Amino acid sequence: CANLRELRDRIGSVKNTQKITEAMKLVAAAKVRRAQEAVVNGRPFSETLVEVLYNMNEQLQTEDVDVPLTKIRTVKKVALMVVTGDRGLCGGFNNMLLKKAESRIAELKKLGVDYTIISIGKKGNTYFIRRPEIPVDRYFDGTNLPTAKEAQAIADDVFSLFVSEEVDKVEMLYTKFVSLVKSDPVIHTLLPLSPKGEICDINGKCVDAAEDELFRLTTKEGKLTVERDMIKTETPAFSPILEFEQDPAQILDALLPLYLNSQILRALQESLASELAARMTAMSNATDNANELKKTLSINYNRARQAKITGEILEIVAGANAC
Amino acid sequence: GLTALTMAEYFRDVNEQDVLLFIDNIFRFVQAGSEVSALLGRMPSAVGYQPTLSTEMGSLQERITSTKEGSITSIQAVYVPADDLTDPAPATTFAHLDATTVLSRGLAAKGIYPAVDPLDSTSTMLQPRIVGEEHYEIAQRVKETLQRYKELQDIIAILGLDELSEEDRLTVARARKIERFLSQPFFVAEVFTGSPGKYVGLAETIRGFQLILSGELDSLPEQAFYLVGNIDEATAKAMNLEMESKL
Amino acid sequence: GLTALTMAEYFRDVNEQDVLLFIDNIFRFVQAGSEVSALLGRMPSAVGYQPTLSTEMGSLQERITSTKEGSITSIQAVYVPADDLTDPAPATTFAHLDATTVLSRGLAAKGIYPAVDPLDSTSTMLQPRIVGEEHYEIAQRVKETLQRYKELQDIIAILGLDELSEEDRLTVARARKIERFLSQPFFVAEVFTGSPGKYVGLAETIRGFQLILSGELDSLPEQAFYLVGNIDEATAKAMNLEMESKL
Amino acid sequence: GLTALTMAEYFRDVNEQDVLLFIDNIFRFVQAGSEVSALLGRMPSAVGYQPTLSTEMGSLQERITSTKEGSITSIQAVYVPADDLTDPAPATTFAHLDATTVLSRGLAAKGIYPAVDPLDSTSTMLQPRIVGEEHYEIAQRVKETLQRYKELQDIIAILGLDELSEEDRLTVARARKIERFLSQPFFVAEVFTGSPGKYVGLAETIRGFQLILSGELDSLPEQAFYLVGNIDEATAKAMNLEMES
Amino acid sequence: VSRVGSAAQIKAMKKVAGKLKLELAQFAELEAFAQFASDLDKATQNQLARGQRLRELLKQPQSAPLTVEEQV
Repeated sequence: CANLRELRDRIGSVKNTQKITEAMKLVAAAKVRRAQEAVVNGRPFSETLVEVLYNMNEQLQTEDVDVPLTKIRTVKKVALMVVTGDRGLCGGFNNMLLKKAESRIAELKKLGVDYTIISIGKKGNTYFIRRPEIPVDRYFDGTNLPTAKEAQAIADDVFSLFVSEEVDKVEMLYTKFVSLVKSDPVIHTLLPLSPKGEICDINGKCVDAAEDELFRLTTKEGKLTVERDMIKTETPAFSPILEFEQDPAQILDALLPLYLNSQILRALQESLASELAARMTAMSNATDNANELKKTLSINYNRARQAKITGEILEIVAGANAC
Repeated sequence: GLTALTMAEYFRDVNEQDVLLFIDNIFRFVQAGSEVSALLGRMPSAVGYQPTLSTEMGSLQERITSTKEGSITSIQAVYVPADDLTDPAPATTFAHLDATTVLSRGLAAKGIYPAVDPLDSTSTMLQPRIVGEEHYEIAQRVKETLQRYKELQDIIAILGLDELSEEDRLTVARARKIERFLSQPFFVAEVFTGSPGKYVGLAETIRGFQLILSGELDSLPEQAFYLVGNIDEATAKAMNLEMESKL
Repeated sequence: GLTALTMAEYFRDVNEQDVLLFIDNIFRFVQAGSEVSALLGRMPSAVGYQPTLSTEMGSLQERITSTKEGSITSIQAVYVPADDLTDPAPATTFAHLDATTVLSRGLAAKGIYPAVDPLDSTSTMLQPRIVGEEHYEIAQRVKETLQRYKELQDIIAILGLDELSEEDRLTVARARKIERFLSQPFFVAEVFTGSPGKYVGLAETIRGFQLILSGELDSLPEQAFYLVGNIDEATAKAMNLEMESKL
Repeated sequence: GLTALTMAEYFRDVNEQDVLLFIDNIFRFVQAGSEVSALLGRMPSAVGYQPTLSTEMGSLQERITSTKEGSITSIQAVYVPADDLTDPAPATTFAHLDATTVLSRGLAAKGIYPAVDPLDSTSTMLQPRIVGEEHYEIAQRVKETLQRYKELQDIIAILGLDELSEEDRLTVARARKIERFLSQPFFVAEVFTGSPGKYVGLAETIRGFQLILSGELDSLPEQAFYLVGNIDEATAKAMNLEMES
Repeated sequence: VSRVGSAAQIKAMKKVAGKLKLELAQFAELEAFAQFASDLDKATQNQLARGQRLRELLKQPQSAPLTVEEQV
C-alpha cells in the first residue's frame, strides 16, 4: 500500500538484521573461544620456554659475547609494527590501533628515527598504503588464525631486519586483551628482548617474564566477560648436572629467536582475540539496538495501521449516506 | 458469551461454588459484535470494531466477579490480530484481564507439558500483599533465575556448562531443575500415556521451589524433576533412579 | 476501452486475423468508473473506487481472449497508483493478466531502464514445457540471484559490503552485473538516454545471461554491462571503458 | 480569533501602531470550526474538520497583513494534533505562515529547550538581500550540519558511533555541539527549572555559531553549551565544569 | 514535568529537590550513556553509585505514603 508496505519492509529488514547480527555475535564468541583455546594450547611451550630461558641465564650470569638480538646500544631507527584485525565494522578497533600508531610515530619523528613500519593486518596495510608519509614497507597478513608458519614469516622478516643494525629498538603495538567492552592497545618493546627474559613496556608497567597472563572467558552474574589469569610458572632452576652440547653463547643465539617467534605469535593471538571481541561487543550492541529499533518500529507500524484502517472506514461510512 | 455467563452465574448464585467459565477467543466475540453492529448500520468506530465495544465486552466480562455467594472466575482465550496489544479489542480486553499466561509452541515441542511459558506469563495477582511475602519472593527469584537461564542459553551453546563460572553454573542447573519441576503430569494426560497425574496445591509447590532454588537439591538429577508432582515425590523419583543405578 | 475492444472484436470476428490491441492506463477505465459511480448513488467501495470494480474490470478484460477465429494479444499498461501494489484497481487486474510485468520506481531510481522488477515481473509462460528447458533454468537462476541480492540488501546497507560471505559476495557481484545487464537501449527512448537504440532477440540475450551469471566473464567492469544491447557489446564496452580509464 | 484580529486591526488600520497579537492555539479555532460544522449540518471533510478549513482560517490569516498604515507582527502558536505535520488543520496553516517553526517533541524528550526543530523551522526571510550574506551563509552551514546528522541518524541507529570514519565523526560531534547550543534557559521558564533567562542577540549568537562551525571549540565537551546563552558564557561554563570536575 | 514548577513546592523542599533533580539528570546521563568500560571519568566513583542509590530510594512501598518531613 506504499505507506504500510514500506513499514512492513523496514520491520522485516530490521528483524533480519537483528537475526544476522545475533548470528555474528555467536560466531564471534565461538571465534574468541577458539583463539583462547589456541592460546591455552600454546601455553605449555611458552611456560617451558620462560623456564629454560631463566635456566640459561642462571648458568651464565649474562656473561656473553654474542646474541645480535640484544644490541641495545642506541635508539637510532625504531621499527614500530602494528598487528591489526582483518574484518568489517571491527567494532572500534582499527581507529584505536592506528591512532596509537600515529601518536607514537609522531613522537618518534620528534626524535628523528626514520621509523619503518610493519603492518600485520590487511585492514592495517590497506590503511597504511594510502599514506606513504609514514615510512612503511613489508606488510604481511595472518587472519582467522595465527598460523605457526605465518608467525615464523614475521619472525624471519623482523630477525633479518635486525641482523642489520639499520633497525634497532623494535617495539610493537599489539592490542592486549584486558576487557570485553574495550581493550586498550599497548606498546611493548620486542626485539632487544632484555636477555634476562623480561619483556618490558613503554616504561611504567613493564613486565617481568614467567609472570604470564592467560585470559579466560567465564560468564559473570549473567553476560559474557573475560577474566585474566596471572599464573606464575614455577621454574626448576637447573637439571642436576645440565650438560651442554653447544657453547653457552650459541645456545642463546639459537634460543632467543625461538622466544621472539613465540612472543610474535602471542601478539597475533591476543590481538586476534581482542579484535574479535571488539567485533563481538559491536554485534551485541547492534543486536540489542536493533531489538529496541524493532520494538519502536513495530509500535509505529501498529499506530500507522490503525490510523490507515480508521481513515479508510471513515471515508467509506461518510461517503455511504451523502445526504 | 452471555449465555455461558448466565449459565455459570446461576451455578454460582444457587450453589455457592467456584465456577469456571471458558470462553473461546474474546476477539472472536468482539468480531461477532463488529459484524452485528455493521449489520445494524451504526457508524463503525476505530479500526472497525463496533462503537459500543467497551460497553458490550464490559457487559460480557464484568458479570465475571467474585460475588459473596461464590466466585465465577473465568479463563478467556485472546487472539490478538496481527499480534499487537494496541488496537482497541485486545486493548479493551487487556484493560480487564487480571492474569495472562501464554502457552509456548517451543515449550510444547520440547514436551514440558503444560506448555505455559514460565517467563512471559504475567499476573497482576503476583504481588506480595496478595499472595504472601514468601510466595512473592520465591516467585520473583524463580523468574529471575529463568531469566538468567534464557540469557545463558545463548552462551552455553558456545562455552559449555563447566567453562563458564561455577557461581552461575549452579544457576543453570537450578534453572534446569525448575523448568523440569514445572511440568506436571495431569489428570487428563493419562489417556495419552498412562501417567497417573498429581494435583499440587500452593503450599507444596512453594516449599518445593524454595528447596530447589535455595539449593538443598543441587545433586538430584534433572530428569528426576520432570513430570513429577510434589517435592517429596521428586526425591522419590531421584532415589528410584539411584536404586536402579546399580543395574 | 470498450471502443478499442469493439474494434478488436470485429477484427477477431470477421477478419479472423490476430489483432494486437494496446490499451494504456487501463487504471483510468476504473478511475472514471469511480468518478461517475460516486455520483450515481452507488455507495463507495474500498479505498475509493466504484463498488462494481471487479465486474466492470472483468467486463473489459474478459472480451480479450483467443476465440478460435483469431487471437487478440493485448498489452494493458495498468497504473499502480502511487506504487500501491495492493490497491484494488491493479489487484483485480493481476487476476486477469497472464504475463504481468511489474515495473518498479525503486529500480528506476538507480537508472536501470526499463525499471521492470526482475522478481515480480512473472508470467504464466515461464513453465519449462512451454518456454524451453534452457530458458527456464536460466530464468530460474537469474530470478534466484536477484532474490538473493534483495535478501542481502539489508546486510549490504548497514553492516558493510565486505562483511557478508565470500561466495555470497560472488553472488552479489553476479546479481549487480545481471540487474544492470537487463537494461535495454530502446529506439523510442533514444531521446532520454542519448545512446542509439539496440534491438536484441531472445537467443542473444539468453546466451549473454548464461556467460554473465556463469562466473566465466565476472571480470568486466559494472558500467560495461549497464545500458548495453548485447554481451559482445558489453565486452567491447569493457575495452573502451578500461582504455578511457587510464587515458 | 476574529475579535482579537479586529481589536488589533483597529489599532493598526486607524491609530497606526506596530500592533502585535499573539493568537494562542489557532488550531483551536479550526477545531471549534470542526465542532460547529459537524453540528451545523454541513458535510464533513478531511479527517474530521469542517469543509471550510481553508477559507475560515483563510479569513483569519488573510486579515493579518501589514498594510500601508501599520504592520501586525502576529505570532500564532498553531497546534499540530497527534504530532504529525501532515494533518490538514496545520497543513493549511503552513501555506499561510511565513516564519514557520516546528517544535518537535523529540528535542523536548531529549531535554533541549526550546525544542525548535532546526531542520524544519524555516522562513521566507532567510534571504541574501534581507539578512546579509554572513547570516545567510551561517544559517546554511548549520542547516547542513544538522541535516547530515539527521541523515546518518539511520547509521548511529543499529550500529555504533564508532562505525563512522573521521569526517563523519567530526560532523557528528559538531552537530551535537550545535544541537545542544540551540537550547536556552528562557526568561519566563524560570518557574519550571533552569537558570535565569539569558537574552541573546543575533550579533552574539552569530559569533558563537561562527566559533563552533570553525571547529575552534573542539576542546569543549557537549554539556558546555547545554542551556547556556552567549558562547563566551559557554566557554566560562566549560571552565567551571572542569574546575568542579 | 509539572508546568506549575517549583512555585508550588515548599520553601523547605525547594532547594533540596532542585539539587535532587540535577542529581538525577547527571545519573540518568551517566547510566543511559557510556561509561561501561571503566573510563576517563571513571563513574561508580563520582556519581553513578549515588545516582543508583537515589533512584532505588525513589521507590515507595505499595500504598504507604510518606509524610512531609519524612520525605524531606
